[PDB]
Amino acid sequence: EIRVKAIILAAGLGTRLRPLTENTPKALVQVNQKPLIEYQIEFLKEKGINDIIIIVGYLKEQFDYLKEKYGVRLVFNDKYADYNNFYSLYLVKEELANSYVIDADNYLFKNMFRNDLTRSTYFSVYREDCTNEWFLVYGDDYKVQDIIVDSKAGRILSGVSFWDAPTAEKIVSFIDKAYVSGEFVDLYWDNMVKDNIKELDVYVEELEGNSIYEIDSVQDYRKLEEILK
Repeated sequence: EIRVKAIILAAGLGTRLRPLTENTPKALVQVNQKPLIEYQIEFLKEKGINDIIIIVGYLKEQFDYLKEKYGVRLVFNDKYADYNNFYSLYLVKEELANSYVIDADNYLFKNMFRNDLTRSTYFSVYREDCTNEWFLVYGDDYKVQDIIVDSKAGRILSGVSFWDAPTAEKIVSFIDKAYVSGEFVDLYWDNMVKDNIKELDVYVEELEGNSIYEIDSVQDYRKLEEILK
């Protein structure tokens, strides 16, 4: 599917961002007076990636205006509160090939996106004092050998990744299998690269520390606002 596209995961409750997400979906929380997802969508379109699919769920009606504003497609995930985000990707599994997968609760300081990527890539920032993050194990060729959870510092899965057709095909088969084997409700879509890493060819694109800014709490949000001034 040589049509580079993008999938934005914005269906979750974003409970950890309280009070920001009490009446606003996290993808629409405003930083510098602009919904977070708009910064991402604009970066994408600036690069010609105009086939954008947004997975919505919690307070989905607030996303409607984006269809006429940017030409994005919205996909409703009614299990946004029941299942983990493996299901968000399941709903658009056939769109994975040559697609970016983006977390909607990150502020991108730099435009990372390109329409000429030829291999599956994890755009990773280095972090310390980590909590519940997943890390990338790799050598000189930047090829991911494993993805682990046992660390407080390192190159983490940061919320921006790209998947080529051959890789996406393998992942869809893993997705199909998990969905029909009664072992998926609590899984993250990432479990499918992590739990089958030995069968996939994925590479790491080392990002400068301030390329992606994670908003994991209202405190993170307040600090970013101060930075954006």
